[PDB]
Parts: sequence; C-alpha cells; structure tokens
Amino acid sequence: WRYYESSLLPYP
Amino acid sequence: WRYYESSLLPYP
Amino acid sequence: WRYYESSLLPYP
Amino acid sequence: WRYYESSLLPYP
Amino acid sequence: GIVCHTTATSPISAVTCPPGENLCYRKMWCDVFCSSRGKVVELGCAATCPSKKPYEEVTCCSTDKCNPHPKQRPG
Amino acid sequence: GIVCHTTATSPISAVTCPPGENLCYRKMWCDVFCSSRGKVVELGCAATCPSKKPYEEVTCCSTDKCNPHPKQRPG
Amino acid sequence: IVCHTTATSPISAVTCPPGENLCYRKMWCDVFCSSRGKVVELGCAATCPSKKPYEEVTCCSTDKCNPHPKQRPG
Amino acid sequence: GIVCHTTATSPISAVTCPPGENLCYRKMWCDVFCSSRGKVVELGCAATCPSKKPYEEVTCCSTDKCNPHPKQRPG
Repeated sequence: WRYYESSLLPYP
Repeated sequence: WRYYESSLLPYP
Repeated sequence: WRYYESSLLPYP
Repeated sequence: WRYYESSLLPYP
Repeated sequence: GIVCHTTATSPISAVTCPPGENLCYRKMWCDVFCSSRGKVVELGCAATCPSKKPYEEVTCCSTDKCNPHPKQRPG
Repeated sequence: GIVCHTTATSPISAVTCPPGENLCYRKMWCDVFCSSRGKVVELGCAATCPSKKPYEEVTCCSTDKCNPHPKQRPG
Repeated sequence: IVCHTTATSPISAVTCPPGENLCYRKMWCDVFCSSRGKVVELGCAATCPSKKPYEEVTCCSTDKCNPHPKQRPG
Repeated sequence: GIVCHTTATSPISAVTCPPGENLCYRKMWCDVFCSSRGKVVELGCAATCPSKKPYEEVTCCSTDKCNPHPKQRPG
C-alpha cells in the first residue's frame, strides 16, 4: 500500500 | 503455547 | 549443552 | 585489528 | 552463561542464555481466564530486567533456573 | 527471527518476517504529492539492507518493531 | 510445526516460527564418537540444512518427527 | 541473536553478537595503502546499518557469518 509520512491511512 | 500458574501443561 | 545418541542427558 | 582486502592477516 | 526456564518449549525446559543475557525473568498478568486459571506465565532470558508495567507482575534474578513456573521447584 | 512493521498490510501492522529476512527497513522518497503529503513510506522485512538512491532515505535495524511509520515511535 | 529442540535441557518441543515447516535432525561424530555415538542436534528449519561432509541430516514435516534417537517420534 | 565475523579478533573469527546487535556489517574504504593492499576491511555486529559516506563501502546482512572478509566465502 502507498503510505505517506503525513497520516497512518493509506492512499491508493 | 500459553501457560498459567495453575498447571505446567500448555493450553493453545 | 551437547547431546549424543547414547543418552538423553547433555554434556557440558 | 586493521585489515585489508589483500590478506586475512592484519597489518597494524 | 546463565541457565533459565523458558515457556517457549513444551513441557517447560531450561535453556542456556546467549552472551550478555545474564538474568532470568518471570512475567505474569491476568487474561480472561485469570479467575479460573490464574495469571498467564512467561519465562525466559533477558539482558536488562523487564520494566514493571502497572498491570504486569515481574520477577528478575541472576542465578541459574531461578525463574521456575510457580508449580515447580527452582533450581 | 524478528517482527517488523510492514506497509504491505492495511493498517500498518507488525508481522513476523519470512525465514532468512531478519532485519527491518524503512524507505522514504518524494513523489508528486511530496509537497502536500510528505514522503512515501515503505516498510518491510529484508535479508540485506536495500541499496539507497542518493534521494532515497533508507533505515535498517534489527530489533523488533524498530521500523515504525514516522507517526509512531520504535519499540 | 512443532519440533524437538536440543537447545533446551531436558530436550523439549518448540513451535517453529512462520515459514519454518520442517523438523531436522543433524548428527556427526566428535572425538567421543566411539564411546558416546554421534552428536545430536534437533530443531526447526525452512529449508533442509545442507549436509557437511561428516554430517548426517534428516528433515521431516510432521509434529515431533525428529526425536532424539533414544525416544519415540510423534 | 546472530553470529558474525569481527575484525576485533586476530585472525578474523565469527563471534556471537551482544544483546541488541542482531545484524552484521562489512565496511570498506581506501586508506593511504589502498594502492598496494586494497581497501581497509572492518567487520562486526551492529543494531543499525552504518551510515555510508559516498566513498565508503557498507553492505548489511542478517544471516549467520554473512559478512566475510573479501578473501572468504559467506556461510
């Protein structure tokens, strides 16, 4: 899954 | 395996 | 420890 | 010990 | 090295602890069956004594097989 | 043996690494949304430390749950 | 899989971590082989351990299939 | 837990790593004698992979004896 440093929710 | 003080036998 | 086929008891 | 790629013996 | 009881095996047996791990530990806490079976029991090796959390009960010691299951004789 | 955070799951969780992969790694790099969301975060297990591009950020460690998402502290 | 292990004293059974679905027995002679027999090592493995020239290795995939030679499997 | 080559001993040998250091590293870099002897070689245990400078060589792995001296085979 794509994650980002800004949140624990994945973005795909 | 998981032990309890009541017995030397393991459970799961 | 170290076991051998001759016994179920360990060595060093 | 200081080693080098050329040998397994140290040089220091 | 230190010898310590471990719950990783069945039945409980004693293991030689790796270098630098010179304490045994017992860690006990209630799960759902605490009323009928008592506290869960965990035994093993450690380098540093586990930090006592408010809901856990911990014993740390530095002699061989000093962390027996409550139902057996230490040593 | 070792447990490591992984981004392969949703939500991020701690998983036991397959045999032969006994270190954790975190890898971060900027994509198109880096300005708004920050860097991509990729977490998983590995046998060898991933080779780092000059613009990538790679962390390798060998203690349980040492590779958290930036929004979580190790341990 | 559950497997015998020589890491403990007495020998006990351990549950192997995920991905390690074999038991292994590894035997080889040391200096005392004439009087005590071969060294015995029992444990878990993902791939069957590769046998060194002097070693004997057996791998199996049923619970406690790797007993010490002086005990029953299973 | 992990066994690894260390340049702290003579000759190079495989040692059991202290508690909390569960990965091996090999580090290579040119010193004054790089033309005649090649790169300096340093091997040991570690918790985290050393931060590699552009001219340094660092490779990290987490299986026993995975960090041999260049004149030896892993495993």
